[PDB]
Amino acid sequence: VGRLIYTAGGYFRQSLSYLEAYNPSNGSWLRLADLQVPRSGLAGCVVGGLLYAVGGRNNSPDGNTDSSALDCYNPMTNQWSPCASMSVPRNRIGVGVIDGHIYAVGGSHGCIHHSSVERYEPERDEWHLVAPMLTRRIGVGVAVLNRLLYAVGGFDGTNRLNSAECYYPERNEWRMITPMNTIRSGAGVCVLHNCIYAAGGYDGQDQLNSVERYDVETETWTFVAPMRHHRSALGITVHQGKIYVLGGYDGHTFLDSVECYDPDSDTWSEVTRMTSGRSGVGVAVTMEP
Ligand SMILES: O=C(COc1ccccc1)NC1CCCCC1
Repeated sequence: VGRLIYTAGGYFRQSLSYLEAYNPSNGSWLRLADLQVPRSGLAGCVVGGLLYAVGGRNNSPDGNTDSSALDCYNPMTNQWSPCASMSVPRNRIGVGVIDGHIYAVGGSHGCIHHSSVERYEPERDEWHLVAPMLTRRIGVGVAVLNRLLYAVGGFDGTNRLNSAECYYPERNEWRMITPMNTIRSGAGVCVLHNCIYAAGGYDGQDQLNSVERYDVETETWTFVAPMRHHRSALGITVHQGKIYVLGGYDGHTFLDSVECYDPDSDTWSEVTRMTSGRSGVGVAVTMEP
């Protein structure tokens, strides 16, 4: 009991500093302490009950600055604290957590498209580079299942990608997995039961409502019910066995829609609206303040 869906940052006209938390048990939203620096294209994650905001870019009136930052929000204090910065700025980053360690994957720095990957140790407040991916990927979706890290889709600067790869920590090695059926960058990628889901994104021509899932045993990708709304640069998380997608861009509107996927019925429903439409958020779940 008591867990909220936290959304940090995002983009609407400029990068945003908002931190807001949704309570699925009562439909309420809380506005919490703003990020110290506005950021879009970031990722969120949780370790030890603390919320982390990783990477991104500050698109502001005065400039566009890619972020190497890691910042930590403690729901007990409603305060953000800086942590050690990454080796490199990473906008349009993907993040996953393995056994209490944060992996920062890919992303962009100016015209540079990273294949590099680094790992944060919260107790030591240190980052260290690990093996790079086999592919340069920005707008990459990342998720962790069974202590293996998956990097899904993205953009290498020339083509959006249907490819995906898996990192095996004990060997510090990446291997390609079966590619998705659809090219996607800026998809929401998460884990639910024994599958990696890729929802939405941009294929180079259109924002997508399709959703497909990779079964890590059978190595297949299967489409599930599509979302009601096409969206790229959406936030995603999982809570109590359901997927939540937040915001994004549909080619017309920065969406405020939050949809929820029930795997038992293979259906999506609209569960709430964010307080304002935005794309490029970071999202994670932890205890309420
Ligand atoms: O939301 C963002 C930044 O975060 C992104 C995250 C993943 C992929 C792409 C971007 N930029 C918006 C600019 C205006 C057009 C819609 C995307």
